[PDB]
Amino acid sequence: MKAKEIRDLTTSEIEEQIKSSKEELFNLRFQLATGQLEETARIRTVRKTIARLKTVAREREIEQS
Amino acid sequence: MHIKKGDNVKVIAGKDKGKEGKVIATLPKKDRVVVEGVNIMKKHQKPTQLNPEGGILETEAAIHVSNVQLLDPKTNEPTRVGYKFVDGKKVRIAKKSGEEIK
Amino acid sequence: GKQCFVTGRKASTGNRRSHALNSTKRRWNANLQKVRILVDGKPKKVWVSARALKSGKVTRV
Amino acid sequence: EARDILKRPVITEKSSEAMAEDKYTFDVDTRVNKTQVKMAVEEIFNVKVASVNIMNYKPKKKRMGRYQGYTNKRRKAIVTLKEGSIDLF
RNA sequence: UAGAUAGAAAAUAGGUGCCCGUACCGCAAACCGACACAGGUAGUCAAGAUGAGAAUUCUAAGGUGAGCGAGCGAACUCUCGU
RNA sequence: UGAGUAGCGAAAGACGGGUGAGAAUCCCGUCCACCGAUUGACUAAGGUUUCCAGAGGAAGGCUCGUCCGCUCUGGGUUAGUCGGGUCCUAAGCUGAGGCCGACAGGCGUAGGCGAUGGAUAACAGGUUGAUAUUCCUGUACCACCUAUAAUCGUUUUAAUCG
RNA sequence: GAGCUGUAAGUAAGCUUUGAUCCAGAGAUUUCCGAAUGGGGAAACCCAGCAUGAGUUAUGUCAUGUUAUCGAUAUGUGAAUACAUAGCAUAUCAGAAGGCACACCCGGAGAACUGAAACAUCUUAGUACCCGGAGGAAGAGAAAGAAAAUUCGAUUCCCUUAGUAGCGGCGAGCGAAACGGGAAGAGCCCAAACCAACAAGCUUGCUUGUUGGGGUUGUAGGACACUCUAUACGGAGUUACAAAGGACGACAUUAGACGAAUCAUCUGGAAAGAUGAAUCAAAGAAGGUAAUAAUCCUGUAGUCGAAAAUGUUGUCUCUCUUGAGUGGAUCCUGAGUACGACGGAGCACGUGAAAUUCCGUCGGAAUCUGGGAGGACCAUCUCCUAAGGCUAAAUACUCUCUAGUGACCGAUAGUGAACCAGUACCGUGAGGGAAAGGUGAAAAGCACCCCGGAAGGGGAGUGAAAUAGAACCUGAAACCGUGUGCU
Ligand SMILES: [Mg+2]
Ligand SMILES: [Mg+2]
Ligand SMILES: [Mg+2]
Ligand SMILES: [Mg+2]
Ligand SMILES: [Mg+2]
Ligand SMILES: [Mg+2]
Ligand SMILES: [Mg+2]
Ligand SMILES: [Mg+2]
Ligand SMILES: [Mg+2]
Ligand SMILES: [Mg+2]
Ligand SMILES: [Mg+2]
Ligand SMILES: [Mg+2]
Ligand SMILES: [Mg+2]
Ligand SMILES: [Mg+2]
Ligand SMILES: [Mg+2]
Ligand SMILES: [Mg+2]
Ligand SMILES: [Mg+2]
Ligand SMILES: [Mg+2]
Ligand SMILES: [Mg+2]
Ligand SMILES: [Mg+2]
Ligand SMILES: [Mg+2]
Ligand SMILES: [Mg+2]
Ligand SMILES: [Mg+2]
Ligand SMILES: [Mg+2]
Ligand SMILES: [Mg+2]
Ligand SMILES: [Mg+2]
Ligand SMILES: [Mg+2]
Repeated sequence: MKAKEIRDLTTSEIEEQIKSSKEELFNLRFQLATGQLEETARIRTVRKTIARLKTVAREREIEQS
Repeated sequence: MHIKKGDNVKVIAGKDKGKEGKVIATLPKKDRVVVEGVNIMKKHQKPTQLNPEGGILETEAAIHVSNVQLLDPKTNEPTRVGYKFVDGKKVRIAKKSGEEIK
Repeated sequence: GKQCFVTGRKASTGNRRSHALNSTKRRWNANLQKVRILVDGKPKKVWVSARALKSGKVTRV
Repeated sequence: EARDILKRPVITEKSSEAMAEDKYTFDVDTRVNKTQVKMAVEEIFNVKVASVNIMNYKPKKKRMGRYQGYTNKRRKAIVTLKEGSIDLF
């Protein structure tokens, strides 16, 4: 998810999105070990989204202070 | 590189000097480009390789960007490239004619 | 790490000279004497040189 | 942190034999304790864990070309389930 | 005992119990001696016949045939018997 | 060069059957021999994957090699109770304040740290190619928690903690 | 501005003109150890308290924050011991710590081999080493100066003076300064007299302590008395001279953009070469491109550009602030100081005739009719005005950055290190410390066939070349073979 879309999400929405995205990553990691994952590039995309989600959230907290 | 993929360029240097062809691909880091029908190389291919058939394969190999020269649209002759900003946008201009290359 | 509280007088280094002018490093120490004096309005025992004590510059408690 | 605690599943001959006995082997974070692993497995897989046995593996030297180096240290947890089952696949 | 404070519990049932080490060699080809080196390396266990005995000779449990061989059976050197 | 010379590091092997491009040297079998207060079984140091399976034969192996502590690939170490820590202390070390000393720093009190000693609850059997008082089975023990508690107490207390 | 997912190939899955990768400015995140700081510890680990939160029937478990020491400032308690002082407890602090640039500076402490053809004074040398404190520079600095002119006017640094004057077992050797020529320049603030306020001793005498004002010197100056001048008019400033700010502009740095002019032929694998004919130049620096290119590419001259951050600077703003005379009655002008003796040290100067200046010990002035210096000392004369501070520049150095340069090296050289090097290796440790570059223009890196278990090779093919086939440019000698003419 691009930062612009993430910026639209409310703090609560971001928090929930991070959790859901983290779960997706865990599933992907388990699939890869079992050899069930073909789309390897998916893993990277999820990671950067979670990083973005975290970045946008951090900006808000700094802004509040 | 002044030369871009899909340009029609004359070869001004090498064995293939005096041949005009489209640019199939460009390698920015090596400053080399591939032009159709230029610098054809015969490569030994194993049938042991993933491709079932094994034989000598003829494909174009990269040539230095300096060796190729863009062709002026008006004259169909080798021209250098000049850049002129139009409506805040840089446009490729042939030195020979002064027309837009593309 | 021993010096007069009042003057800051401390040991110095120099040479001990023989008649043949042979030299050996030596020290001159201050005549420091431990005396009770008033420090920060409270009686305290500190090392003070006799020179400082002379003329009652330093009160002794 | 449950997703962070359990890094990946472990599939080996000895692991597969354990699975028949209802023991599931996982690679976990080196810092985590066995109790953390128990809670983590229970949350993710919604199963009841009978016990967790944990081991540490030392870094093993691996050579490629002239380059000499060690593999990452591993902490492996074997989790026995009293109730329920985990499907890794 | 000084102190502290309404609660304490024989039992019974249910539950909770972390980290580190754990492979393998370890009188040795894996340790200390540059070596797959006749050297050094704490401790524990240690059967039978013989015997005072953990000596001695031959065996047990268990391990081992030693990481160059084949000939010939001179001098000479070493080790050994008369 | 010396030179195809010195050496190839204490020892008993023989044969048959395998394997393989190749076998005195690898595997298996029989016989023979050697150790046996030990060449056996543990185990602390120390080493650190040398452990197991499959594969290989360049190099390493004082010969050879189909083999290996070698090379490649994938595996293997499971603890409330075992050893150490969440216990204790010795020598020693360190040391708030403190004492001393050109500087750096030295010494030292309280207090810490520190096993080679003290305290301290699990045993038998089974199981893998590679782990076992760790897994499994059976049968235990210890500490703590929650609940229900025979009984006991119920504010100078007299149950209880200390 | 079209590719991209480092080296690092390759495979896979993807990303990107709805602007990837990439480049610069700013920001977020930033495990654990380490001053390492909750405690401990064999660094990168273990074990806790407290608060709050998560989870659990509950315990176990987990998360976040916080908890060292010393110093300073407060606050509250407070021993022997009446008062209160230790002491103790709590709170706050961008307080300190530790690191480094193997350089420069200042200071503490301080060798020896060596030289003297021995060696003790002396020399090496106040060097190396060690330790402390720094700063971007440091240190020094506005005359108790240098001198002897018609004097000069803080300090530092350069030239020169001069290998002079001197010092010296008068040996070895050590070695100025002033003047003169230059670089660079900047001056200042206190203490005291005195005045005002406050507090204490309560003569409640006016004597102390504190604050503010005042005042700052050799032409003696100041207080004091008196007379003009001025309330920031002016003047000055954060580099000293007092100390924070704001606004705007300019320039610079940290990405970039544009940027002139060549074709043909011959040889060749390839042209930049040769040959012929042209062209540009504020650009004929340089590198690359299939051989040697001003005109092919990257550039070069020239010109242009910054959202943001930083630095420098200018102008306002802001802040601060009276400046001068005359008088000679009284007062003030840095004391255990100067200075002396003794023992040392430092001065180019080795105790000497030893001025000048510091230290330890001990003794110990004067007060403007004062005091210090002019190389013992005295007189005279002359020049200064100690015992309190601050101060830019000219100077030193280079871990580093940016742009460049070399009658510097070219793989046994140049760094130890052109390469996965402070590595491999060696050592208990401190520490010592290597070797090792080159296919080709392009990987076109030898399909296929044959012998062989493989290795290796013979063909075939790629290529200008394989006698360029992988540490693959060239390929010397030693040394090892095979054949042969003569012997
Ligand atoms: Mg364990
Ligand atoms: Mg074992
Ligand atoms: Mg012994
Ligand atoms: Mg015997
Ligand atoms: Mg011989
Ligand atoms: Mg012989
Ligand atoms: Mg022999
Ligand atoms: Mg042998
Ligand atoms: Mg061999
Ligand atoms: Mg083995
Ligand atoms: Mg201390
Ligand atoms: Mg001590
Ligand atoms: Mg013990
Ligand atoms: Mg075993
Ligand atoms: Mg952009
Ligand atoms: Mg700590
Ligand atoms: Mg001499
Ligand atoms: Mg001599
Ligand atoms: Mg200075
Ligand atoms: Mg100032
Ligand atoms: Mg150009
Ligand atoms: Mg041409
Ligand atoms: Mg004297
Ligand atoms: Mg004179
Ligand atoms: Mg070199
Ligand atoms: Mg060379
Ligand atoms: Mg070298």
